[PDB]
Amino acid sequence: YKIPVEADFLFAYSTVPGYVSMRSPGRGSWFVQALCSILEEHGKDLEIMQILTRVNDRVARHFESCSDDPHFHEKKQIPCVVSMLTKELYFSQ
Amino acid sequence: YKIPVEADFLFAYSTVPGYVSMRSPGRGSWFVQALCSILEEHGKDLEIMQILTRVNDRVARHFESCSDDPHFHEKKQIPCVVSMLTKELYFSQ
Amino acid sequence: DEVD
Amino acid sequence: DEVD
Amino acid sequence: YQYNMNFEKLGKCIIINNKNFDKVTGMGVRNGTDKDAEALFKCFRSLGFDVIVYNDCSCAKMQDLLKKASEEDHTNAACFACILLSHGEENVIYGKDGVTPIKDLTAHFRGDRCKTLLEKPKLFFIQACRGTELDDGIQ
Amino acid sequence: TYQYNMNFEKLGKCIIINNKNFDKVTGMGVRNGTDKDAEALFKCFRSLGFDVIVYNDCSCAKMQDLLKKASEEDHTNAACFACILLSHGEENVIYGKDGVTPIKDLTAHFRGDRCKTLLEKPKLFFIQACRGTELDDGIQ
Repeated sequence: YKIPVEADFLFAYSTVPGYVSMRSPGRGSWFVQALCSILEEHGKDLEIMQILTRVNDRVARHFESCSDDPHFHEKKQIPCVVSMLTKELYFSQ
Repeated sequence: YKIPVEADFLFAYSTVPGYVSMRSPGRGSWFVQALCSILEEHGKDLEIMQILTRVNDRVARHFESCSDDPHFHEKKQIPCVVSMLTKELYFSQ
Repeated sequence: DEVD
Repeated sequence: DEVD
Repeated sequence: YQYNMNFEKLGKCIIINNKNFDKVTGMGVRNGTDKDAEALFKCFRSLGFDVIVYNDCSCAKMQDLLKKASEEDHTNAACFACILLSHGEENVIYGKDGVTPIKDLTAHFRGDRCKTLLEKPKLFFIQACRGTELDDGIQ
Repeated sequence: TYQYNMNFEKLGKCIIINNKNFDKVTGMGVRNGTDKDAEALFKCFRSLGFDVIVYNDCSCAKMQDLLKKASEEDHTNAACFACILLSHGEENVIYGKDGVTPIKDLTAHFRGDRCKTLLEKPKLFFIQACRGTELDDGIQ
């Protein structure tokens, strides 16, 4: 019969609750750079959680902040995926 | 070099923010029944997100509340997976 | 059924 | 490097 | 075990690219965001999404944009996607003129409020702060 | 190089916190059905390879302490960590027998900088609890 009204959402946040999110004025935000690279390479052949998991890894590993303000220097970031999906999601076929 | 301190957590919530979570006094809570059922059959061969997505599906489709209180009658539930994982997770090998 |  |  | 993707269309993709903010909000310019929006437009277009970019949206505009999108006919679409680029705090995102809850933006697409997206994936990508904590990292 | 390394002497620890009974001042009732959950979870996670430990009717202090000490053990030879919470709850918060404690504080013990032997290893939390009072009426 029925389906929950909150079913089948996915929220791909750039960062975890309570935290900041980094943006490079010259190259754009960390999360979007990472997301686009992985989508560019694998958007058509990986399941979306595989895609976003790899995005998590790239944001976590490839980025570290540079600021002249030492308070914001050498900081790190991890994104945050929230899934209410009920199936696997592929963007092809 | 560095890893974010919040990296590599996964939170498998039985329900979404703001909502209740159903428990049958005779059979246990919906989320737990579904989780154990899918883990028994696929805990050793499916990736953790594939598992939890199937759990989402089973709680969403197989369950509907029964109460003598009409306020709590015929209600639905969707669980909620929050992943800060940076790799795929298999419980074997 | 009950709620948590 | 700025925050949002 | 997979969402059925065999539809005429992948679906609609809304990008909200908020760069400039009213002086009353206190928020600064989000330099770099245009490069994000352009890169996103290409990726999601390549996936097959019908992408439209709205710039410097007020809270009301954002609300209306998503409400109108949820009221369209998605019968021949596989899914829906929305990307929000802005300042934010926990549970909230900045329009040009203030903050609006993320919950209200996405609630339009609930199963009981958007029947033609029922049993279809509804995706939201959010680049925005969720508070003021910093992750110092380790090792 | 896309999967967590699972080549360790052991899969790891699984802590189950099974809260059935609550001090009446909390307003909370008995969680009938929870024992059956704890039994099934235990059998299930032992079968996966976890070292399972079950705690019952824990105070907030006990929950905080128990997880803190678990975070201070040596996990060098474990692949991951798992914790399962069965209780009453409200948004961002979970009930001990004597009140509420934030989910954030329970899991913070296992942060990369506070639990170095679980660094780069999955830290799993399964949470059966309410997160508010809303009901989903469903559709179709």
